[PDB]
Amino acid sequence: RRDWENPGVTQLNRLAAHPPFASWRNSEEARTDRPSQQLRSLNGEWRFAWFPAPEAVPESWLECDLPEADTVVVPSNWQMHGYDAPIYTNVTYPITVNPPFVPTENPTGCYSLTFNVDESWLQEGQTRIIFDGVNSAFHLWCNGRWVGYGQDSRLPSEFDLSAFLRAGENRLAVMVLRWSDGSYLEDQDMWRMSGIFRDVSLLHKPTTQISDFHVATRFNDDFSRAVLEAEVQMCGELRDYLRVTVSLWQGETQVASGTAPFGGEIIDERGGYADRVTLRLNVENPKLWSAEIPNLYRAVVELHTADGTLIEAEACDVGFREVRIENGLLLLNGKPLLIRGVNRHEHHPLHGQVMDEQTMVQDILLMKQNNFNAVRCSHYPNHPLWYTLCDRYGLYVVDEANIETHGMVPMNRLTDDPRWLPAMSERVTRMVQRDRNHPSVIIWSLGNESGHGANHDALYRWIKSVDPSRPVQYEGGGADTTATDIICPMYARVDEDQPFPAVPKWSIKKWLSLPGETRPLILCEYAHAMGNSLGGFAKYWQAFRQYPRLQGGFVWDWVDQSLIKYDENGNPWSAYGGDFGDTPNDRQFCMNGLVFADRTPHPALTEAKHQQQFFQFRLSGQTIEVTSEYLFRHSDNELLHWMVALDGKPLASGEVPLDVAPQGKQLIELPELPQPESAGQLWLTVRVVQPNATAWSEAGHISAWQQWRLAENLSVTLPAASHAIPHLTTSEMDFCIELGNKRWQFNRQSGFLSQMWIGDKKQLLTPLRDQFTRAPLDNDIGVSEATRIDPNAWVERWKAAGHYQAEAALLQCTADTLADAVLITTAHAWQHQGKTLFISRKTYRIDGSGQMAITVDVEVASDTPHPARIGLNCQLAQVAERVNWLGLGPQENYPDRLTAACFDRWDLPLSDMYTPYVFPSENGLRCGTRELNYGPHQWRGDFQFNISRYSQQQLMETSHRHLLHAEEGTWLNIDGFHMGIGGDDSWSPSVSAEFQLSAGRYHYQLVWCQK
Amino acid sequence: DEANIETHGMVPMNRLTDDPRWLPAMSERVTRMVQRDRNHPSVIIWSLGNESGHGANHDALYRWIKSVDPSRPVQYEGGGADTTATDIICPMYARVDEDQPFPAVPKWSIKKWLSLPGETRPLILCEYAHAMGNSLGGFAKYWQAFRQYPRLQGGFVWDWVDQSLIKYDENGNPWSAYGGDFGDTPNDRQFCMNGLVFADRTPH
Amino acid sequence: RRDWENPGVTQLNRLAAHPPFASWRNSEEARTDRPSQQLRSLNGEWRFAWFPAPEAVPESWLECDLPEADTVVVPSNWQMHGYDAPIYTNVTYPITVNPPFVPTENPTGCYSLTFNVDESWLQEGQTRIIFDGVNSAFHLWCNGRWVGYGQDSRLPSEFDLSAFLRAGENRLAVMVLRWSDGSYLEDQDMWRM
Ligand SMILES: *[C@@H]1C[C@@H](O)[C@@H](O)[C@@H](CO)O1
Ligand SMILES: *[C@@H]1C[C@@H](O)[C@@H](O)[C@@H](CO)O1
Ligand SMILES: [Mg+2]
Ligand SMILES: [Mg+2]
Ligand SMILES: [Mg+2]
Ligand SMILES: [Mg+2]
Ligand code: NA
Ligand code: NA
Ligand code: NA
Ligand code: NA
Ligand code: NA
Ligand code: NA
Repeated sequence: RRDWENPGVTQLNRLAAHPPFASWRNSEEARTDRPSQQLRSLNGEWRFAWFPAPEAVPESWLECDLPEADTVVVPSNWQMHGYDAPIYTNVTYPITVNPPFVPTENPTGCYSLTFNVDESWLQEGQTRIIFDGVNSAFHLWCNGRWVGYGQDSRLPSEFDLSAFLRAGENRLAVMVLRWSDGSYLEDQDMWRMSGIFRDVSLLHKPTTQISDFHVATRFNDDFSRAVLEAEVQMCGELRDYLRVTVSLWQGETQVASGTAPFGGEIIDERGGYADRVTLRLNVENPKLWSAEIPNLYRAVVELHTADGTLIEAEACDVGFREVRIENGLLLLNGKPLLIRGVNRHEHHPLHGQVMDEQTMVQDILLMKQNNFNAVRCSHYPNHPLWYTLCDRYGLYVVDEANIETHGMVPMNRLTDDPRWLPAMSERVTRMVQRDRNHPSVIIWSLGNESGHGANHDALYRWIKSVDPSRPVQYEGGGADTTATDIICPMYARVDEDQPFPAVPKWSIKKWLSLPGETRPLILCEYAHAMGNSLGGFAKYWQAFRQYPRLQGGFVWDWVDQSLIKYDENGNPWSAYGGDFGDTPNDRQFCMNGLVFADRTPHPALTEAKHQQQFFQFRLSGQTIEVTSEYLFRHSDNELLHWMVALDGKPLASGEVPLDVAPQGKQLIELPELPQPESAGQLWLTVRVVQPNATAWSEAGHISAWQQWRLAENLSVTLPAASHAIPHLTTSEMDFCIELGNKRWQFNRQSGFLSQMWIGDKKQLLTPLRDQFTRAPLDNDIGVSEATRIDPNAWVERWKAAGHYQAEAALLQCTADTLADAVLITTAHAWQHQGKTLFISRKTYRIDGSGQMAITVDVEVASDTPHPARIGLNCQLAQVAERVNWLGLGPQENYPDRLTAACFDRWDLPLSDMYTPYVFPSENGLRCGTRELNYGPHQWRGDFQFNISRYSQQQLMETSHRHLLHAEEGTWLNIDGFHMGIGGDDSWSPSVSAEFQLSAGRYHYQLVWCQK
Repeated sequence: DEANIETHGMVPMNRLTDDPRWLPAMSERVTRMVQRDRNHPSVIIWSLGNESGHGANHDALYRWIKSVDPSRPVQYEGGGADTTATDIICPMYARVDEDQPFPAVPKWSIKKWLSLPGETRPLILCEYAHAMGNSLGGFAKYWQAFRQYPRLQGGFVWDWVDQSLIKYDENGNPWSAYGGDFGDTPNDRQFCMNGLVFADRTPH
Repeated sequence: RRDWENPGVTQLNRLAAHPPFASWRNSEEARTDRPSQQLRSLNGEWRFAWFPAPEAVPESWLECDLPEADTVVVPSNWQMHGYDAPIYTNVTYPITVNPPFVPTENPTGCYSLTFNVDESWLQEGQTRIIFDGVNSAFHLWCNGRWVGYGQDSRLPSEFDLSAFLRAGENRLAVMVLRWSDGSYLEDQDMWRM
């Protein structure tokens, strides 16, 4: 049969999909959501053997364990146990595109289990097995007898074992195929693995049972009244004595309850459903569910007899909320949302695609703590627990069918084909059938990157028809097709259009008002966070707040998909595409998250948190106007804290509880600001602090901040009389300046400061030289490959221009003595292939005080590509424990990604000044710095810097962080100007014009002195 | 041109058509027809089938066609004759002046049906003037209404030819037989004979 | 497999649907809609045998004519040849309502045909068989080897026989089921044949 190469056969003997069941036989346990004796986990130790193809599997295996098999933990992805290599390919299918066929060599996972079954489960009722996740297709045998077949690696497949089991010891046999016709619809950009990777369980239901139930909540005009409607279906023999009671609870209080026999209303000429019944419960003043306040009730549905004998009970958490699109806006409980979303894959650096509650909770808490309120299940239905958690913790969820055919050419080749309709359909219908009762799901998604085909329009309608309660969305085919209620592009820019033919990405602002367009636009993906990215994030936040119909988006994405590998010494390191011998592969493209695989945040996360703050501020005079962006709750767990500091030195501060209604404003007058004695700039910082712990945060949690410069007092204070005069020593080859026990040497042929001594201690390992390039970022690189250059990428433009190859030719090097100083003057050209790319002119004024004042003026040929930076660099001989500075921090920050950073006095261990991106590149910059301290040195001015043990050269020659080695001394990069990092997407130039170094002529000044 | 989908015998009528598990089988009966017949100019309208209630599978299917072949309207009478799965109000047996307010699926007078609040589609009966036996009494009343009302655009009489079959007597002479004449049970006797013409084409 | 009791399986190995074709190798003929030598009719006399259930069908049939068979015209409805009764039921299903199951006594019509294929058809190209109407489901074999399966008694079911015929005499065997899960979608007010 090769059922695995036939999309017309997606399963055999599989039971209907339904909401989460547990078959409680006690109503209070169902009420309390306690573990059910009728629902058992078979997770644990199973038997496993790997085969190269289904054909190589021995018949024997069906009746008995293969000696050669191993004992392994289930759930798991067999690649994570080393049986075979996980593959990381983005768009290109990991198998030849020749649908519906798959390779003859098809890795086969044979799992088996010997377990007990109680007679009580067999003497009556129905016993079924549930495979929550099997990637990608499988055959099931029970006690050597064939049961059935299942496809769709992202939804549970259930089978009735009733007739196959026997009291006592039983044997399950599971043959899992790595590739199947289903893989054609599973082309998501992530690691390609296989196995039984989600839960395995046994569920017992009575023969007369609840076979399905739908819970709906509808409201009056101002949501002060609701009707809970519960449609219940049964299976088994109908009898007049059967009844269904549905009861609604608010904690221990029973809110409402309705009982009725089966027999629904007339549907058509043939009657109604004798096997269903709809209970209707009235609820006054329901407590509404929202990401802000996730209030839930509990619905308990009891199947029982007229005398009161309980047969069984099913149950769910219910959130009272209404989702609707009205007048072009997506409303929740009647208010327009502002989605602070993120896409999130099910990924664990050690367990691969196996999800545990701990990691789930970890993610949800970080998310909330970081001001996210929404999540998109990229790109398949999630492990069941995910929904319980979102319901309870409060996240708006986009549930998405497991459908992605990116690999086809054109992309809708399979989706526009009626022969793939059925397969696609089940991916949609079974998702709905499973998740329809979770309040956290507020939107349905047709899947991802499958172009736009007719099957999509058909599927869009089915849903709208069966569940009018949630909008349907879908990005394929241009993001605004007839298959979507929401304009939901991926990587559309704020202001700049990308008019691709057939599927342009318009500026979002512009897309809204295209002729005839009226829908809401919420990006399904934006601000691609690969490496040192998120450049321009604020720009999205500013347009979302200004335009009502711009309702947010989903950042791409939450966590890097890196895998843990171990070196010969047994140490672990983070691996990406190709690191397993997988080819072809897409290397680092699997690492696009705000947090590392291990949950440690990337610097970008803080930028996200600050822009997604729910409190907005304005300052006027001594007045601070705080506006709440909450739609439902009052600022009941917030205090505003403020502080005024002169150049990092605290002058005053204070606190005020916030008491602002959702969308309201609150004015706070600051007390008169005592004048200040001394030059410097006053800065006002405010912080929103939650005094009390919550289900998602700890007491003290800071939820928002903002700063403003206040008055500045310029220094006009004339220095002071130098106790000494520096001496100049002129030689053939060098200009030397000596002052006290300090010495500086400027080489005459190079034109650079090559050595500086403190006493007899040399301070430099490499001379102080201009620097115009940076170890390319992921964004600079784009998709360019040595194997296939992308001439338009930033890195390729710089290469080709000779930026990395350009060498300093000296034009001038003079020394002059002034009244109290020695002045060195130098001029250097950087050329390549006869073209002058940059010209740097400087002065070094060393004075009586030992301060070295450096002035830098640079010219950039207009026709050369704009450089990554314009700074100086050097390798210091010393290494120091801390880095102290006066400027923006404390975390890494770049021009287009510095909003979250605060101007203040920061002090960190040197290592915190390096950002360990898996794929190394320029990193650790801090901008707007007025003073930098390292060891005995201090640099003063208005610059950008990074300090670390790694040169830019090493960084750029190194592809994996674990392979970096600290060099001798400390590498210091001090930039007058640095280019923005971009990130609108990571495969095409994305740095906004305003962040390019295009002025042509640049000036900066610096003071290097000892402390 | 109508898909080969009729599940009249289910209780309620849309038991299968509202069942996703049945969406695939159904889809192929709809998509295969279109793929085959979409180039015939004579086909001016697509039909989703007959007497299978109104199910979500119908809405889905309706949309598919709308998408793939916008050159022709889609009609379907199940579940009320005016659901979201039909471009045309296409009841069977609705009367001219007389309403038949059955629950869930009333059969309004045709004239009245067109102006129900919010209604704007054209109305063309998928079935009317049941010609069984000595029938067609009140035929002119439909024509009078179709001519006077722009949106009453006609209908399809039920039906063309008696489904009677030939049998031989002991003498070998032929005779017209209907339901039950073959030992078939249960059967619906003469209900299979409702044509304007006899099984050999002679006119009634 | 009991393919006829599973709405999840409506065909096996069937070719995509498409508008009428004739593969003319002459453009003037195509213009005038003249008969095409590439489109051959198999209509006429076939061998048919009737059974009460698919289980009653003997294996022998697959490779060899049943001496017990009759010669009958095709196309036809077997009720009209007297092998069984046609049923006139309006609304009530002629079979017990228990989707997607059907009765175990299920009239089975075993059609076969021996016919010739010229080498020319086999040296190059593709040879398909087209069944325009088969009520209500069937399995097809060619030269004793299984080819495919199909349902929907009112659309053409097509299969590639390219890899199964040989120059000269060939044998088709078609097992036709009266009732199938497709019968659930075929409850029209008319004779059940
Ligand atoms: C959006 C779709 C997602 O699966 C990723 O491919 C992302 C790019 O890294 O784009
Ligand atoms: C409309 C449907 C058709 O097939 C017949 O049942 C007719 C009455 O004879 O009504
Ligand atoms: Mg398959
Ligand atoms: Mg993709
Ligand atoms: Mg079937
Ligand atoms: Mg009927
Ligand atoms: Na907005
Ligand atoms: Na990616
Ligand atoms: Na407060
Ligand atoms: Na690198
Ligand atoms: Na008219
Ligand atoms: Na009739």
